[PDB]
Amino acid sequence: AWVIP
Amino acid sequence: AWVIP
Amino acid sequence: ADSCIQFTRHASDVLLNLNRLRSRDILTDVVIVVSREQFRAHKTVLMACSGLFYSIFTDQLKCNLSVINLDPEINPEGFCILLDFMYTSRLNLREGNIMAVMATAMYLQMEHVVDTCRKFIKASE
Amino acid sequence: ADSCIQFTRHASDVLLNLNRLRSRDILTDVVIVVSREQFRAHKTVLMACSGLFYSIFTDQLKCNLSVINLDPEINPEGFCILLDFMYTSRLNLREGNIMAVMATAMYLQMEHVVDTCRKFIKASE
Ligand SMILES: Cn1c(=O)n(CCC(C)(C)O)c2cc(Nc3nc(N4CC(C)(C)OC(C)(C)C4)ncc3Cl)ccc21
Ligand SMILES: Cn1c(=O)n(CCC(C)(C)O)c2cc(Nc3nc(N4CC(C)(C)OC(C)(C)C4)ncc3Cl)ccc21
Repeated sequence: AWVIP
Repeated sequence: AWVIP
Repeated sequence: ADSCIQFTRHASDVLLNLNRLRSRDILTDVVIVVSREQFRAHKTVLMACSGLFYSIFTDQLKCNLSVINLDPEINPEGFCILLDFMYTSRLNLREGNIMAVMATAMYLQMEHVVDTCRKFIKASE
Repeated sequence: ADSCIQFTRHASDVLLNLNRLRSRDILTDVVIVVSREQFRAHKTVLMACSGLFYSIFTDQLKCNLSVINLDPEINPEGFCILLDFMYTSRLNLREGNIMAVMATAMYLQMEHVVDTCRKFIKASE
């Protein structure tokens, strides 16, 4: 996997 | 409890 | 690096935003107990402004505490004034609070506030 | 209160001491992951300087996380430059890093850095 888009 | 003396 | 540019108001803007976090009680990680009165704050800011909190929070043990109780002889109003100074750069010095503010600043090991209180007391004598 | 005095260098002194805490890794409460590279920081400072971290850490959930992974298109050098700016007020802007620094500042929602990068790019065209 997760990221801050 | 106690203190900072 | 040598080749840098600097934003003049950045440090003040950061402090303002940390003070806003304090007022909204966001990410505060300690309660300072002064007599019966309670003060929520950020350990980082306390460390950055006070010789006493730098020493307490560099200590492996005391740093994991969420509550810190100060000496019973510490005036709460005096601490509130100094805590407001830490986060804003403004010191509310009055004739009726200068003795309690200086005693509190000596205890908190806040050198510049101590020096300033000395010069202001010397002027009134 | 109206009757206050102000210490001109206080905000800068505080930022310097927060940066010293960062370098010694004292009270850092988050690791920012950029591609493979890791950056330890204080959530409060990140929030104070970035629109993106203000939004992440005001969120009840994401704020309790010790790890934050950023978009894979984010250049680590660009983030390192901006992280150094957050804690020092000095931005290491070079011809070879301005595109990556501007892209990173737009993502981090750091308005002043974006505006400055724009003016510096416009000058070279
Ligand atoms: C005596 N005293 C104060 O009056 N303040 C407030 C300082 C001011 C100018 C903001 O007003 C103090 C802040 C700090 N804070 C810290 N000091 C350091 N220092 C300074 C010392 C002397 C400890 O040495 C090393 C370790 C090399 C670097 N690092 C980190 C922190 Cl958060 C300390 C003492 C203070
Ligand atoms: C868009 N943007 C940025 O560029 N920075 C960096 C700002 C600078 C000048 C340091 O460089 C930002 C910092 C913050 N930080 C915070 N903002 C607020 N604000 C501002 C907003 C607009 C959110 O509104 C309220 C809630 C009334 C008060 N409070 C606390 C924090 Cl820690 C936010 C956005 C930024």
